[PDB]
Amino acid sequence: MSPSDFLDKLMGRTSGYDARIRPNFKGPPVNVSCNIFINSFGSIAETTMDYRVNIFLRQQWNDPRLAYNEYPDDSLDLDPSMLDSIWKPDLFFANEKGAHFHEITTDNKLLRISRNGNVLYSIRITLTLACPMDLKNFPMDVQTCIMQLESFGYTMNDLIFEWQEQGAVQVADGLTLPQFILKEEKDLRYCTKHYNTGKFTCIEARFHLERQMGYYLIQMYIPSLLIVILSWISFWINMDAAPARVGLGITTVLTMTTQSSGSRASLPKVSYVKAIDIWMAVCLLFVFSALLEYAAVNFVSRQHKEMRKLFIQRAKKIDKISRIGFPMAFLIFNMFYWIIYKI
Amino acid sequence: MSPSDFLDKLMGRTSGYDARIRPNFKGPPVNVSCNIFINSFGSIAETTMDYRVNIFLRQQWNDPRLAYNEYPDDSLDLDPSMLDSIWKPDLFFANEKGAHFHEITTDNKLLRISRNGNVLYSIRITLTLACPMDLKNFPMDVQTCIMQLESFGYTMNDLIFEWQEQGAVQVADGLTLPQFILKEEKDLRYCTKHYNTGKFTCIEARFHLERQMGYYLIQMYIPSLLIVILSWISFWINMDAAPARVGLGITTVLTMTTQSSGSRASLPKVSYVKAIDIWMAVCLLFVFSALLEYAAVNFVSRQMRKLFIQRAKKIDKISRIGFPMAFLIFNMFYWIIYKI
Amino acid sequence: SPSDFLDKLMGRTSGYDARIRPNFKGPPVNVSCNIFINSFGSIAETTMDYRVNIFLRQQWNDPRLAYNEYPDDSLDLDPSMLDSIWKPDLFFANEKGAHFHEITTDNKLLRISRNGNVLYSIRITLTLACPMDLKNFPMDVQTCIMQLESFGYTMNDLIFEWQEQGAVQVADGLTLPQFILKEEKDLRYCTKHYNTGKFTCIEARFHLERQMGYYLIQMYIPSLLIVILSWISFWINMDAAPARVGLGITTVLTMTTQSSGSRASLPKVSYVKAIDIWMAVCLLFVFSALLEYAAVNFVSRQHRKLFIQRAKKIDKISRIGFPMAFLIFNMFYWIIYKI
Amino acid sequence: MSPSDFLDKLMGRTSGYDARIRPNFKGPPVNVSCNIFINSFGSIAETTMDYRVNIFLRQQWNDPRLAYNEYPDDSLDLDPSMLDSIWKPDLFFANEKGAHFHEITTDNKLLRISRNGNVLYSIRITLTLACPMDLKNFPMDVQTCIMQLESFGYTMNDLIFEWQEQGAVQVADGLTLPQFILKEEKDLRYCTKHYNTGKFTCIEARFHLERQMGYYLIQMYIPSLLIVILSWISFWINMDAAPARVGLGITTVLTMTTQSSGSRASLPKVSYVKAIDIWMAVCLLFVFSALLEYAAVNFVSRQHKEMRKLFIQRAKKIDKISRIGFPMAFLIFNMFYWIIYKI
Amino acid sequence: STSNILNRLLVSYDPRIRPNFKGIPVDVVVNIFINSFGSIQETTMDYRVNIFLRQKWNDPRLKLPSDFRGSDALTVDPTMYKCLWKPDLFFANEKSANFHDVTQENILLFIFRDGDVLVSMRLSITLSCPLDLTLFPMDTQRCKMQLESFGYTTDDLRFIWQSGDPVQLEKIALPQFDIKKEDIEYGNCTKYYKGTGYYTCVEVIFTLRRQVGFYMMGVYAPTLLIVVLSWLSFWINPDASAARVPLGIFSVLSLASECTTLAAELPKVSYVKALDVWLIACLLFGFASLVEYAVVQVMLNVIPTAAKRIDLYARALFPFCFLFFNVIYWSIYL
Ligand SMILES: *[C@@H]1O[C@H](CO)[C@@H](O)[C@H](O)[C@H]1NC(C)=O
Ligand SMILES: *[C@@H]1O[C@H](CO)[C@@H](O)[C@H](O)[C@H]1NC(C)=O
Ligand SMILES: *[C@@H]1O[C@H](CO)[C@@H](O)[C@H](O)[C@H]1NC(C)=O
Ligand SMILES: CCCCCCCCCCC
Ligand SMILES: CCCCCCCCCCC
Ligand SMILES: CCCCCCCCCCC
Ligand SMILES: CCCCCCCCCCC
Ligand SMILES: CCCCCCCCCCC
Ligand SMILES: CCCCCCCCCCC
Ligand SMILES: CCCCCCCCCCC
Ligand SMILES: CCCCCCCCCCC
Ligand SMILES: CCCCCCCCCCC
Ligand SMILES: CCCCCCCCCCC
Ligand SMILES: CCCCCCCCCC
Ligand SMILES: CCCCCCCCC
Ligand SMILES: CCCCCCCCC
Ligand SMILES: CCCCCCCCC
Ligand SMILES: CCCCCCCCC
Ligand SMILES: CCCCCCCCC
Ligand SMILES: CCCCCCCCC
Ligand SMILES: CCCCCCCCC
Ligand SMILES: CCCCCCCCC
Ligand SMILES: CCCCCCCCC
Ligand SMILES: CCCCCCC
Ligand SMILES: CCCCCCC
Ligand SMILES: CCCCCCC
Ligand SMILES: CCCCCCC
Ligand SMILES: CCCCCC
Ligand SMILES: CCCCCC
Ligand SMILES: CCCCCC
Ligand SMILES: CCCCCC
Ligand SMILES: CCCCCC
Ligand SMILES: CCCCCC
Ligand SMILES: CCCCCC
Ligand SMILES: [Cl-]
Ligand SMILES: [Cl-]
Repeated sequence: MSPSDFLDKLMGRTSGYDARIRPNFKGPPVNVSCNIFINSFGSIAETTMDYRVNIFLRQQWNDPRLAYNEYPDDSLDLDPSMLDSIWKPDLFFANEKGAHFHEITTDNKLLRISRNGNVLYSIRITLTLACPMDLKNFPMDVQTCIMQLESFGYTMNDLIFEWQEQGAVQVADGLTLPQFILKEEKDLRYCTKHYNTGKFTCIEARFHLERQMGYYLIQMYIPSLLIVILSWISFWINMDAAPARVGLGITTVLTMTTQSSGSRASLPKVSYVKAIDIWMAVCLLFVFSALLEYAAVNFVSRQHKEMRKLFIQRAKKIDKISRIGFPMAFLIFNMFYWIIYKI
Repeated sequence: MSPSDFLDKLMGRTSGYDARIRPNFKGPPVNVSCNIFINSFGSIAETTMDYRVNIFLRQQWNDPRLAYNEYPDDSLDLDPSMLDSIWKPDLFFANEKGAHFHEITTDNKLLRISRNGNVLYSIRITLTLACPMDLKNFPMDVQTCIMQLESFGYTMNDLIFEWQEQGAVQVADGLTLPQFILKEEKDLRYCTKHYNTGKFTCIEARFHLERQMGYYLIQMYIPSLLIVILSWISFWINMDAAPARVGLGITTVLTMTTQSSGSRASLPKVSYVKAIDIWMAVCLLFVFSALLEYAAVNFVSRQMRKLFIQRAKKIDKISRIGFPMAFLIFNMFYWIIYKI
Repeated sequence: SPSDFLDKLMGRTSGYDARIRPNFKGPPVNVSCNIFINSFGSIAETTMDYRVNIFLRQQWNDPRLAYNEYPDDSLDLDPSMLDSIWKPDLFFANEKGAHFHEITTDNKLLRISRNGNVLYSIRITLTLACPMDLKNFPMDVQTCIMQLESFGYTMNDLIFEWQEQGAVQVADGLTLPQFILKEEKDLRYCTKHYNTGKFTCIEARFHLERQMGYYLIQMYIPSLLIVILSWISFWINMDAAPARVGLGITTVLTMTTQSSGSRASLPKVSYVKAIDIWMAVCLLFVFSALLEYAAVNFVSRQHRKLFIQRAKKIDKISRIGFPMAFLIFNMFYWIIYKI
Repeated sequence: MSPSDFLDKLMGRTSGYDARIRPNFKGPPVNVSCNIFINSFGSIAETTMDYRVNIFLRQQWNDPRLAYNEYPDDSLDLDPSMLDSIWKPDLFFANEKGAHFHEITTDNKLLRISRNGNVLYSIRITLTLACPMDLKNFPMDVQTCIMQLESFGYTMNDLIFEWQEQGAVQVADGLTLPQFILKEEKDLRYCTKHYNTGKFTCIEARFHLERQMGYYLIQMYIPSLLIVILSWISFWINMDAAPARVGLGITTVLTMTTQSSGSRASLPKVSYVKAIDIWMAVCLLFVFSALLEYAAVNFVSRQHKEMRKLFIQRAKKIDKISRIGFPMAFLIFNMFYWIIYKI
Repeated sequence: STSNILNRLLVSYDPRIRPNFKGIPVDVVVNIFINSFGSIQETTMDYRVNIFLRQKWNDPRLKLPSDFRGSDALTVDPTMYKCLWKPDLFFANEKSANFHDVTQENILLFIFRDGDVLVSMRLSITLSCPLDLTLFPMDTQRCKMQLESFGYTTDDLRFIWQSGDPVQLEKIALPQFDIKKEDIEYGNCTKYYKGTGYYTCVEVIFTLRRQVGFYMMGVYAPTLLIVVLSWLSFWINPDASAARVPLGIFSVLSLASECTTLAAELPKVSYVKALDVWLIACLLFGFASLVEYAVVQVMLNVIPTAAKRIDLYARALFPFCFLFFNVIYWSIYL
């Protein structure tokens, strides 16, 4: 049978087939149903704003010139070396940012021709696609990263890209991700870019990404709450214990600032304010204000001995009002923060 | 007698051999026996979920078209240049994530053909495979990283992969790794992907990895116990040395805070709660509880009415033996739930 | 057929030469080249570089390639035959590394019109380099440029020129960390003068501004709070020696650890930045507060009540002196770096 | 006579020379005398367990088919472009872990053929070789990193590798390394591998490495000693200054803890305990025991009054015995540590 | 017909034969135009650099025939460059390099009537130079760019720098170094390998100095004022133990924390440095202050109470010793 000789007879020098002429030339455009299969979705970074994927991109189209009827076998597998000399859609990724094929022990390409000219073309690609990311609400952000497929030399009247009806974009088994959770739902919006030359076909898929909260929650939020509670505790000690209260306040503020330093060391480097910087700043302001109010109490107390006992009663009243003002104000701030950053 | 010319006569333009048609075409599937030889296992990162290996991948199969009888020698080595013109199985790793060959002073490939058609195809690859990591219990986890060998353009009725009878996956001499120790047992599991286009053959090997409990134990757990015992030391002092008690409590809580902060860089950058974070949070909570207990004692004692002083003494006596017992209960729950 | 029409128009059977510029030994061949920034970012202070993706395209007349027999208005081409046609030798003077894109096809395009005009659009990824001066780090404004220049042609053979309108364009609202790319971007006209003649040059300047919210909060606010805490240490009685010493030394320690933790996030540079001055001055103020407490303690103890009166007067005169000094420093620091 | 034309006549289509067959076929094994010349030894890393070198690998052997006497020139150079037409040994590195050639303005390969048939073949390579490292005694370790040269497809009876008689490995000029010093004497082990298929030739050269105790011995060690001496200073204080003693002890604890925390950034990322972790743990334990003994003496003293001054005398006795007990224990620990990690 | 003349000129030409095969050695003039001086990676001892390499020599076999005139220069394709003979020039100390291909093979070739050939190309070579990190904050580094032949001895190939302008760097703005002029000399630094004869080599030396403003303001001044604060405890009354112990111990803690945090920001090499010596000396001074307070306390605990005399001694002993050490340190390290 010799399919290679049959392939040469069907297309080649003695066939008249041209590798640079699209099927149905000077006529209707040729639709290319392309469906992807994500195999490894990871390496999401904030410094360069990109992510890496592995795709089993397979695309199909009809070629009446390649259609045959004499050969008994329906499918004719074709090697990449001869695949170099067959017409293929000029597909490219609009935000590839860098990509390469895989050629381990064999080229990772597969082309088969059906009886009625249908062609299946599946290849393995690795892409460091780029998606802009916003960190206005860092610990509780929802991120969306997309990939776009477009023609490069064919307008809307020549090449058209359409997703499959069922299972256009699939995912592998229970692959994990650090600092992210890939949403099981991934809508497939349609695309179209109207350039100056004309209309180019384009399709995109959106991968919704959630962010984990346990580690950030514990390590950052909880010690801040404990330090703020200690700063509150600084109110219950006696007024005369000046070294004790000064040490407690200043050590709480040092603990807050070293927690902030550790966070900044372990946080993504971004110049605009995130949602955890607000929390750290507010906790620092709270402990600073507690130390300031202790200083005010001490100054009020000192002038009594240097009026009789009137100033002492005033200092006690300040302590009593503060011991209930601080927790309620902090609770109001916490309620507002969690309402505004969750709802 | 001119082995190159003999091989050209055996297979080539004049012999009619085809490099795109599998042996035993439109017939029984051709078996492949491939045995891996790990040469360098390392570079395990929990950030991108990948690890790098070196492999002496050698795969054998029988090709009747390559059988010869006139040549006297039993074997016949082949240069890679003409190796580029012979049928080879398209064995691709299902999670290769990137790789490349080796071409130092010569292509690192070898192909020899026996008299009966059996051919050995040993090559050198440097894979960086990908394996998901489960870090729920970080310091005491047992990861399982695997590699998969599968065909690409052939189904189960044409190409079937299988390991050797013994010693399919082998390892080199006593190579070492940081933060891991490779298990001497590596089961050779069997896989098969039932795609819509048919059944593609699959073989996989699982490498068991256990994390060492060394540096982590000492310099992440011991200081926490020391700081908690220092907080108990703060417990062991009277209620009138207020500057001393306050300073001891605040300095212990600051020491716990800086101990937690410093280890943040060493630990992997993950966002779900690990076993180590639970321990650090519990130790910080213990220190905070000790300081709060002292605050309550001071409030009551600063609150004849010596019974209040008697009640402060009772609180101190209770907390003398309450915190150690609670810490022991926590330490007996934690290690039992995370190790057994 | 269009496929072999290219061979008929140029090639073995036509006599066209692919190594000779059009209008040979005559007027220079103008090349109207315009770029399209597709992805701007990856700016690093360690290597003084940035990375872009460019849809570089350029037109130039070619009477040799001009045709009139073929009915079709346009005539596309593939890279295989594109490798055998004259193209301008356009290279970036500060590329520092480059590579094409070859995913599923070569990312190149070439079509020829009837009049001879040729379009040539390619997709490139350039890791260009620009020197960035961080003298005023939190309030800097960078200016990074790219230089398109010929290599083997003088200005009598090849001349570049930006498009009359929309020469440099930007994609949708891409976001960078630590930088906001200004919408305005001037297009200067460089020209290098060598001993062998004049080589063509064209440049586009990308003005960059740095956001300062996170820097402002996480560095300036704690330092100001620690200074206020030092003033609180001022606002205490003289006999409270343990409390005052502890407060002063712990404020000093807090400033030191704040600076130490801040040194990791900031770029590693060897000359003084505008934030190092602020941190050093705040630390100096805390040290001066501790020194003032030491002086008042030495004067008060020492020894009639005039010495204790002198210590009280020292506290009275330093209670409001430090706030005025800090306000003056703040006003002279923000004026000199924002105006 | 053009040497290029002479070489084309000697090996070519009309020459009969086969480049795919070893010299002395079905005869004695061919010996290769290869010597390396290290040019840039460095970039040693512990995360990937590898190091990088630049080697002027030159290997000499005899090819009887290259014998010529008509040409009067003693030496006959060969252009690097036509290296495919001459038989070369398939020398490969068993633990290369990756490498590449150099092609700056010309292929960095040389080949000249002597009159009697001797062949010289010098190339420039850049190997990122890999060597396991043991860090049980980190600040005083002695690493042993090696490189292995082996044949790939040829057994022991066909290809034999032997080092040059003198100067087999020659280090370059006074190049330095970070955190290491390369010993000027290196042994030349005669490796060999015995696989099932037969014996494959193998030759290895071992490089002995010595760590420096400099920056380490200063920063990781002297501050800990100073903190311990400060703790003994805390010992030498009156028992009445309870806040002073508590503060001095807890701060020394804080200083040791932050020293241990900060030191980890520079230290290698290793799970098993090193020789410096023991020192840090012992110093922390010493400071903790100091604070514990202070707590004990304070509790004993407070038992008096709170039955005569015998309790005060007992507390004083605890101080007197601790003042001299603990420094001697520290000296004993220091002697044992340095003896066990240096002898 | 500029292709036909060069084709006929290259007919019956052997690329493997150098000009003057049995004659005098060929002379090659080398020019370098540095575009960007890459950042030095002190961890792996290397520095990238992007250069314009221009080498010119003479080839009698490339004499332009009298029938064809063209112009004073002739150009051969940067894809047909392999037809003519090119010198085997490589950088001795380099460890990683590559050409540049942005739109074309950016190699320039000129052939003149008299026979001179001009070759221009782009490179991004990552050279290597051993760096001495002793006296780290105020050191000075020198790095080489040795160009060396690989296959020809001095009897066949020779490299000489262009008399006018060997290197023409214009603007670099290094993040941690600076230079404007470099030693274009040492060009005749010839390396000889025994058993192969003299090998030609041309060497240029770049002198790199490190700016010290950040280290002077970021470490030295804070550490000095911390030492001043450590002294400050001498003037407080001896009875104020609870006020003088915290000052010294927190000064020591601040010094230790600053040293530990500055670690991993300095280059990670294991040997003594000027900054390390300064930090350890300041830590020792704080330690000595605390020990002096301990001596005062033990002396304190009719008794003569000879502790104020110890304080009087210390008040003039500590600043004087620190100033003497500082003078010695600067005089020996600067
Ligand atoms: C799909 O392609 C065919 C030609 O192959 C064309 O006739 C038809 O109009 C196209 N329809 C779509 C879906 O665009
Ligand atoms: C290009 O510009 C030159 C002047 O520099 C002019 O002489 C010429 O006619 C213009 N057109 C072309 C493409 O030659
Ligand atoms: C350089 O030194 C060599 C001798 O080793 C020789 O070429 C000559 O004396 C010197 N000058 C030049 C230009 O080569
Ligand atoms: C949060 C700071 C409070 C400062 C003290 C305010 C006192 C107000 C009442 C004065 C009679
Ligand atoms: C920022 C320090 C504030 C100290 C207290 C000031 C009180 C002023 C009002 C007194 C009646
Ligand atoms: C945001 C912190 C508020 C602390 C309490 C302030 C009380 C001020 C009024 C006292 C009479
Ligand atoms: C911070 C050093 C202080 C030294 C003592 C100064 C004394 C000044 C007053 C003298 C009458
Ligand atoms: C650095 C603060 C200095 C404050 C003034 C001190 C004056 C001391 C002498 C008083 C007679
Ligand atoms: C329009 C720019 C304004 C910059 C800030 C000016 C601040 C002036 C007051 C400083 C105390
Ligand atoms: C903290 C170091 C103590 C050293 C010994 C001091 C002894 C002082 C008394 C001498 C009679
Ligand atoms: C870890 C230090 C132990 C010091 C000795 C304590 C003795 C306690 C019992 C006294 C009767
Ligand atoms: C490489 C020369 C080292 C000389 C000795 C330096 C000693 C520094 C520490 C002094 C206390
Ligand atoms: C305490 C004196 C500090 C300055 C010493 C300067 C020494 C001379 C330096 C010359 C560059
Ligand atoms: C500009 C960011 C606003 C975040 C939500 C509101 C926070 C209120 C804090 C009191
Ligand atoms: C998802 C957050 C879980 C936090 C658990 C804290 C347990 C403390 C003992
Ligand atoms: C103490 C305030 C808690 C607020 C929780 C909000 C949860 C929203 C889903
Ligand atoms: C851990 C804190 C316990 C507080 C108990 C207070 C009892 C008051 C009667
Ligand atoms: C999966 C979460 C387990 C949390 C266990 C907490 C045990 C506390 C003693
Ligand atoms: C009190 C903790 C005991 C932990 C025992 C662990 C045993 C593991 C085999
Ligand atoms: C933050 C401003 C404080 C102003 C204090 C003024 C005191 C005057 C006696
Ligand atoms: C490190 C152990 C403590 C020193 C021994 C003596 C302790 C007092 C009996
Ligand atoms: C460790 C410093 C001791 C200084 C003693 C000075 C004695 C002066 C009489
Ligand atoms: C009374 C003045 C004593 C000064 C001693 C100076 C010692 C310098 C080493
Ligand atoms: C009342 C004294 C004011 C001093 C101001 C100094 C800047
Ligand atoms: C360029 C120098 C600026 C000094 C500012 C001092 C506040
Ligand atoms: C190698 C010599 C070590 C001596 C140690 C003395 C404590
Ligand atoms: C700042 C040093 C002052 C010394 C005073 C000695 C009387
Ligand atoms: C949104 C800005 C908050 C600043 C708090 C100090
Ligand atoms: C008296 C209660 C005041 C609360 C302010 C938030
Ligand atoms: C850790 C010691 C506890 C003692 C209780 C009596
Ligand atoms: C974006 C400006 C933030 C200011 C916070 C004080
Ligand atoms: C804390 C120690 C108590 C010892 C009682 C005998
Ligand atoms: C070079 C600047 C030095 C500044 C010292 C305060
Ligand atoms: C440290 C010196 C002490 C001298 C006692 C007379
Ligand atoms: Cl304190
Ligand atoms: Cl820190």
